[PDB]
Amino acid sequence: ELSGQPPKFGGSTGGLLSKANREEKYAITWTSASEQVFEMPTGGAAIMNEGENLLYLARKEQCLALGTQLRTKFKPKIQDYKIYRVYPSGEVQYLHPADGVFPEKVNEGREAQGTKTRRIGQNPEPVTIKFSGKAPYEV
Amino acid sequence: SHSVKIYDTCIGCTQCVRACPLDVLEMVPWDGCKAAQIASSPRTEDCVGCKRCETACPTDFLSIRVYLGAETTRSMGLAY
Amino acid sequence: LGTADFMVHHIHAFTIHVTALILLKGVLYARSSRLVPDKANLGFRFPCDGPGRGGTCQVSGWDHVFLGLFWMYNSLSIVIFHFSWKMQSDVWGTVSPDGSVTHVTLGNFAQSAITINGWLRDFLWAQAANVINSYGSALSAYGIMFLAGHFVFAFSLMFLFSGRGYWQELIESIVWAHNKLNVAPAIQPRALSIIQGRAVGVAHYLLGGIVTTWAFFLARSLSIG
Amino acid sequence: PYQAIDYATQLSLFTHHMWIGGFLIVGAGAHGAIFMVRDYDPAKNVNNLLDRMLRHRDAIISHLNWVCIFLGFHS
Amino acid sequence: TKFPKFSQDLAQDPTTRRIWYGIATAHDFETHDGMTEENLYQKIFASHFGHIAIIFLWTSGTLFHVAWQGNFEQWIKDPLNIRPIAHAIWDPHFGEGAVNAFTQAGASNPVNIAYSGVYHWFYTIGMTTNQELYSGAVFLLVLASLFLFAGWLHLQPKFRPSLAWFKNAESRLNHHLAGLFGVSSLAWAGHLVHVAIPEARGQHVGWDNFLSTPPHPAGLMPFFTGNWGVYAADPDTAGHIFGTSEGAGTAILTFLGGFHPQTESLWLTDIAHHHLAIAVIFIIAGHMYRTNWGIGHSIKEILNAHKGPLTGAGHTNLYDTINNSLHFQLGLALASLGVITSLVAQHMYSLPSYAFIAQDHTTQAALYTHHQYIAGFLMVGAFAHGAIFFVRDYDPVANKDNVLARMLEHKEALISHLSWVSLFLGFHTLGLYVHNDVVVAFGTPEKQILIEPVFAQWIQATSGKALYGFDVLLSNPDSIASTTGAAWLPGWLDAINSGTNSLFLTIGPGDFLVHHAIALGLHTTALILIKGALDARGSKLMPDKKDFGYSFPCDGPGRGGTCDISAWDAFYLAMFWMLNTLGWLTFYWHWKHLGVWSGNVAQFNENSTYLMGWFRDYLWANSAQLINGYNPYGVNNLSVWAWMFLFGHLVWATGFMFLISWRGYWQELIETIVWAHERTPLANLVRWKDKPVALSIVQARLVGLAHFTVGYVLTYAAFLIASTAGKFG
Amino acid sequence: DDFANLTPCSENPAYLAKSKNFLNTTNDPNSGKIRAERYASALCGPEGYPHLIVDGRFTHAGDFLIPSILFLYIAGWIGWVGRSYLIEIRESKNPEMQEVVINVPLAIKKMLGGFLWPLAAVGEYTSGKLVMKDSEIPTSPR
Ligand code: CLA
Ligand code: CLA
Ligand code: CLA
Ligand code: CLA
Ligand code: CLA
Ligand SMILES: CC1=C(/C=C/C(C)=C/C=C/C(C)=C\C=C\C=C(C)\C=C\C=C(C)\C=C\C2=C[C@H](C)[C@H](O)CC2(C)C)C(C)(C)C[C@@H](O)C1
Ligand SMILES: CC1=C(/C=C/C(C)=C/C=C/C(C)=C/C=C/C=C(C)/C=C/C=C(C)/C=C/C2=C(C)CCCC2(C)C)C(C)(C)CCC1
Ligand SMILES: CC1=C(C/C=C(\C)CCC[C@H](C)CCC[C@H](C)CCCC(C)C)C(=O)c2ccccc2C1=O
Ligand code: SF4
Ligand code: SF4
Repeated sequence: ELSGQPPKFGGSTGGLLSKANREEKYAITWTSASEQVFEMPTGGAAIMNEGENLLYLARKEQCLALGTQLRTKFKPKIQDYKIYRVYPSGEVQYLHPADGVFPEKVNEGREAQGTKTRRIGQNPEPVTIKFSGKAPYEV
Repeated sequence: SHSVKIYDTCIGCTQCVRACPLDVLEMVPWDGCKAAQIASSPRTEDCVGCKRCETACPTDFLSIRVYLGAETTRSMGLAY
Repeated sequence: LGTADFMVHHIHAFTIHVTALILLKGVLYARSSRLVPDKANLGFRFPCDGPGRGGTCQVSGWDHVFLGLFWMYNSLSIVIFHFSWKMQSDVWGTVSPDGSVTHVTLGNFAQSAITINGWLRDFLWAQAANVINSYGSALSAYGIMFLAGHFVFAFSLMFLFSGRGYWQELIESIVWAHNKLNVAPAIQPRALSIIQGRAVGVAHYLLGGIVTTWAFFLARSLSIG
Repeated sequence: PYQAIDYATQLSLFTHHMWIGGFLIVGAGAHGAIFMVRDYDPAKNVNNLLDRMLRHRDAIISHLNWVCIFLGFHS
Repeated sequence: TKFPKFSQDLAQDPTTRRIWYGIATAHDFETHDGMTEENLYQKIFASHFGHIAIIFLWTSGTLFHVAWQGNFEQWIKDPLNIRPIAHAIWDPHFGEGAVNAFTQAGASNPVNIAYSGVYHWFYTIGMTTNQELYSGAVFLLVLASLFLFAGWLHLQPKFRPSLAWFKNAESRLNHHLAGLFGVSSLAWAGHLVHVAIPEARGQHVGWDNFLSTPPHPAGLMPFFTGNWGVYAADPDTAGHIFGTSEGAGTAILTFLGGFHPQTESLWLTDIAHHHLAIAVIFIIAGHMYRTNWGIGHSIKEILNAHKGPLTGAGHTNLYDTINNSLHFQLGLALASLGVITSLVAQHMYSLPSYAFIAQDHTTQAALYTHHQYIAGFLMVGAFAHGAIFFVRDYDPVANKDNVLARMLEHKEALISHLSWVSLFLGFHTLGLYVHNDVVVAFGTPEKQILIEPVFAQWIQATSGKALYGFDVLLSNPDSIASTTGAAWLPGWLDAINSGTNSLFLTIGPGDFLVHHAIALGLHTTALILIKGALDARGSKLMPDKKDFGYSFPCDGPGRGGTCDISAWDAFYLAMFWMLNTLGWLTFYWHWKHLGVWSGNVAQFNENSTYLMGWFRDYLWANSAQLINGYNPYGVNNLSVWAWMFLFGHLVWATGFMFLISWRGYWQELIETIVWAHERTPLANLVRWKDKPVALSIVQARLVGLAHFTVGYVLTYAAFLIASTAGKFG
Repeated sequence: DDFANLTPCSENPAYLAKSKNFLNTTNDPNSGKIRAERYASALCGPEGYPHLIVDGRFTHAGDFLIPSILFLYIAGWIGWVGRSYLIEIRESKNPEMQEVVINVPLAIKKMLGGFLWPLAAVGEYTSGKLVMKDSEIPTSPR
């Protein structure tokens, strides 16, 4: 399961809401080499524990913003952070990184998705597919 | 959710992937450009439609487009 | 001070608290927010974050300042209007040798300033006679300026109500026109940026409104003895 | 001397300096946000007054919004 | 969630936006889930039935309320001294002063005063008693019921029309020209001859005795034997008194021309011959297109035959384009209807048809303003739905090289030259106005640039006006055109030369300036609409706009920023220019007619050449009574108009909040409010079913434009009605 | 016998009554009198102000024609010198820099040559380099 000590924080009013306990939340875990201070994506600053740190957030964008801050705002670069999605039923779904390799670099084994084999100027006219349930890009 | 489509004018500059804040895009090997890599959108269910990927694309017009469709909680970026 | 003074002072309180709300929200949420968690990385002056998340127009601190300028204008306009009318109605005037005091507007503030129609009729329409009838005299330079104030304000609405895509397309067509005659400029013309469009709109708006009020006040005060 | 007897001078001076003050206050509200975006450093502002500004700001804005709405209505 | 059932994308939205967009896309049958063409056409047919029934119910309600709480029988005894009554007032929120103020027009209770000018219409068409009005209201109720049942019926499976039936242009044109237009006009002429004219000549005729009262002493004999002139002998003399037998003639079809000496309106017999002649012409026109007997033209061959060496393919394949695209037809119909509505206003303020309606100035002004605003709205809608057609139903390959596709070939030239003409008008018109204002303000009003409207005065002379002394065509008695023995000339020349009517009003430099300003406004609004319609397909900034639909927010801040880039946004921008142009038009009309009615044409003539005169002599001057509707000293009958004036001045300003402030600010504020609600005790027991979100960008633009337009219309209507009622009413 | 609704200002009672009180525009005290005598030639309405007629007749050519040629010559001068300067700049390896920092020698040299703009314009139109071909101009997608 998820393991980690929460960072030393005084709390804030910009944290979680009823959505986390009703719909879903997100978690981020990372090993800090040394204790230091980082900016909470919800506002304020928090001291993160040395070793493994675990943090709960409300949106995936907030978790990824925190991950970018960790990767770019500390001289010892934090590269091991993992972002999971936490369901109210207790199931934990691992989100980022998808395969242990950052998406910014090409890794063998990934499958191309959403890729079209034509230029954007070769899309069909709407009048040829009207009264269908599709869109020019979808066909 | 929104639809992110990538066309064959991509040159594997990875700018769209880096500009994505919600980690929707990725890089997959290709053979149509010098970089031998093309962008991919395997996690479009998390996309919000901020168009940063379109803003970062260097090719003429865009090799990547975002069409805003059905709005979900994730797409609308709601924290409540 | 009567009922009207109470109402106007609390109106001032409302306007000031609203302007404070706008500016304080701009300062507090400048770094980030629930909608945008990394706003500070975009900078202080950025137009938007895109149509994602339902639409993220005017989330920067600069846009909060741009919105607070209008509310400051409204609050200060109400303040100066209250001062002018109250001074004319219950303070200024003339003193007869008998000792009686005849005020400029015969003390109509206490009975008219309790309705919006009172402000429209007994203050704006009533006291605008001295500026609209200024033509042919030394005060005509005010009347002209008065109309000038009513113009730029309207002009500003053509920047605040519209967006830059339409103007960019129109500039594309006009560039085609100038290209047909081989007179196209080397410096490619582009429509104003979103931030610049907002700034131009608010600037011309404030200019027009303030010039209108200045001309009205000067033409009124130079004619009440 | 004679400033009160000249109604035009009174009105002009009052309105002019009032507008100047309003513009300056708006500029304060602007450049404060500029500082917050640029020169704010969370490392040196742990659990100080600024941090607790950023940590109960939502209550501030909500209560301020309520008072603004209430004043607007009941005025 | 169930609503909206026609779009599963919206139905799965957790936010309140689903409630908004569901309303917005409700009547857009094309984009509904699982929609076929046949179902689309059948649903449109039923909806059109519904709108027709609604129109009939509205007319019936007008008739019924006028009959019930009006003073129609009292008004006909003195049309020039009694105010018509619209409907009674029942407001528990009223006070004693309002009750005393609104008890007007001789009524015994608070009541309104009608300004739709329907009393004059009912008097002219023949109805004179309350029972007739009641019978008309009941009959219109029955008609609405019949049309509603028809809409239900032609929706059942055994009666749903086929798709081939809908796409039958020739039969529809034949039936709707010979039958809908010609037969209705002929029936109206028969109503005027059989009922309206005898009623106006004193002889009462109704359903009880119209079967035994011949409209003419010689019944059907001269008509069938070719001796038609019998029906034109013995017209109504100049001494005829409307509704009586004093000076009444016996002719039922005349060509008198001009106006009635007493009612200052057109002769009824002239209307009879007019509608009869146009009925004959329409019936002839309705026998043109081939349907089932071999004879008749076919639209496709006519369109494909009119080619040209300069336009390329000419009008080829246009038949399919128009028939297969409902938006093309809607745009054509809207443009035609807007032009016709403008024509109705222009030819109805100057050529009144109803008795004693030219002396009721308030109703004339209201009618002109109303129908002109309707025409402006329709003209905007035509271009909007044409842009929609270009986005959706335009097939480039089918229309290859014809006029439709060739428009997009020189669209840049269109927009360029239209921008040039708009700028050329605006620059040198505002320059002249500002020059006159500055020079007048400097105490030297004699250096004003005053240009005589030479061409318009020449046209007036050619139509017969002899004031300008041009002596051309109908103004020249020696010319052939004035020596043809036309039966209308002696009356028409008498009517136009009189200065007691609006027939070809005298003009001066101010009218020149304001007509050129109106031209500027028309060309600029057309520029916006045309540019949006042509760029809807795509442009340099967005080469693939068609893939993004007709109405989309933007393309993000990238590529330099793309705010207001959709064609919907072009329509949104053009609406403001439409409103401004209508404001200029109506201000000019109202000020000119105020001068005409009061007899003080000199005020307008002197002061309309500089903008300060417009500001002071029209706005400041005529607002004196409006704003005094309710006073610290009392309340008069204009109180409601003052209240609505302020109401419009408020809604107009409220629109600015949506037009200026944009989404992100309100979204963050709503975040804070959501947190506050969720953290408050005794309030967490209640939770929203739909997550509250800020209004979308396009929705915000639409809402701001709606508040803006409502405030604009209400403010101007209140000001116009109050000013005219106080001055003359 | 045209303009029966217009009268010469010389015998217009309103203009004559109001012309003795014309304001002096400049420091010269005779400016009012000069304006009064010069405006007596034109046509006045009942309001006493002069009017202009632009139907095309040469009797009133002073109202619109003479100023029309006067303005058109200057406008053509400005447009031609601007276009020629732009075209010459276009081949200097940095046209934009010379667009913000004006090449004053070349600018004035083109200024002094603009009085022959109609002859230059017709020569350019005949030579075919005044107007570009539609196939050589960028256009937005249809
Ligand atoms: C002592 C006063 C003071 C000082 C020193 C500064 C200093 C600064 N401000 Mg600031 N500001 C002030 C007052 C002040 N401000 C006030 C009162 C306001 C509220 C309106 C602002 C609002 C403000 C914003 C919104 C921004 C700044 C920015 C800046 C920075 C420089 C960029 C800039 O504005 O230059 C460029 C200046 C201009 C382009 C101004 C020229 C155009 C003006 C508006 C025309 C004014 C028209 C005039 C009043 C009437 C003319 C009429 C006409 C017909 C002739 C700099 C740190 C910018 C920043 O972020 O930098 C860090 C920025 O974005 N300021
Ligand atoms: C507190 C303010 C107030 C209120 C509540 C009213 C209320 C009323 N006035 Mg009134 N009035 C007021 C102030 C007020 N007045 C003032 C200050 C003046 C000036 C002195 C007047 C002058 C005045 C006159 C002259 C008349 C009235 C009339 C009326 C009545 C109209 C009946 C009605 O609304 O049904 C009809 C309801 C509507 C038309 C609804 C329109 C508004 C909605 C929002 C539009 C619908 C939008 C949308 C499609 C709704 C969807 C469906 C919905 C169920 C969700 C009503 C009792 C009239 C009357 O008594 O005759 C009946 C009348 O002739 N008033
Ligand atoms: C004689 C046969 C006949 C007649 C009378 C009609 C009549 C009508 N058809 Mg129609 N139709 C016909 C045959 C006929 N059809 C055939 C054969 C077909 C199949 C090919 C169709 C297919 C068809 C379709 C598909 C539709 C219609 C519709 C309509 C209605 C449109 C409303 C309208 O125009 O009235 C109002 C307008 C007028 C009466 C004339 C317009 C006004 C004129 C131009 C100018 C104004 C005159 C005057 C100055 C104004 C009055 C002033 C006064 C108030 C003071 C109308 C009732 C529509 C509908 O749904 O209706 C149910 C529709 O969608 N028709
Ligand atoms: C014959 C008339 C006619 C018809 C049949 C249509 C039909 C259509 N139009 Mg169209 N249109 C028309 C006239 C018409 N239009 C005119 C005159 C204009 C100019 C304003 C437009 C402008 C227009 C635009 C800009 C768009 C359409 C669209 C559409 C399509 C679907 C959306 C829609 O209309 O429903 C939905 C309609 C609404 C939700 C309107 C509700 C707004 C209400 C009526 C405002 C009421 C104000 C308020 C109540 C005032 C209160 C007053 C109180 C305070 C006293 C549909 C095919 C849309 C499209 O492209 O779809 C394909 C679209 O984007 N039309
Ligand atoms: C009074 C307000 C006002 C004014 C003057 C304009 C003026 C203009 N609009 Mg605009 N517009 C307005 C309000 C206004 N708009 C509003 C509220 C809307 C709704 C959003 C629009 C929507 C709109 C659209 C959608 C379009 C326009 C277009 C135009 C141009 C058309 C040319 C024209 O009409 O006259 C000619 C122009 C003028 C007379 C204005 C110039 C006046 C100045 C004073 C000249 C002198 C310059 C001055 C001395 C500079 C001093 C600067 C220094 C002091 C700092 C013009 C620039 C169209 C366009 O671009 O056409 C090419 C166009 O596409 N506007
Ligand atoms: C040459 C030149 C250029 C280019 C110029 C170009 C390309 C011009 C192109 C022009 C075109 C294509 C068309 C022009 C049409 C002109 C028309 C239609 C003129 C109409 C004139 C009328 C209607 C005269 C009207 C009456 C004429 C009469 C004399 C009286 O008054 C009365 C009155 C006003 C009625 C620039 C722009 C590059 C630079 C300029 O400096 C010079
Ligand atoms: C884009 C588009 C569209 C739209 C457009 C529009 C909307 C248009 C409009 C247009 C218009 C709106 C037009 C108008 C026209 C008019 C005219 C053209 C008129 C004419 C007239 C005349 C010619 C007259 C003459 C005369 C006189 C003057 C006097 C004597 C007698 C007579 C009759 C001879 C559509 C949908 C279609 C299609 C698609 C695309
Ligand atoms: C009209 C308009 C434009 C087009 C306007 C442009 C391109 C500005 C053109 C300015 C001209 C070139 C100069 C006028 C202003 C100068 C300051 C004048 C200086 C004068 C002295 C030299 C004497 C936009 O780009 C825009 C963008 C976003 C929202 C609204 C709008 C908008 O409304
Ligand atoms: S930014 Fe554009 S070109 Fe670069 S990798 Fe992404 S899609 Fe390809
Ligand atoms: S409308 Fe303009 S400001 Fe708003 S999201 Fe789109 S590009 Fe950004």
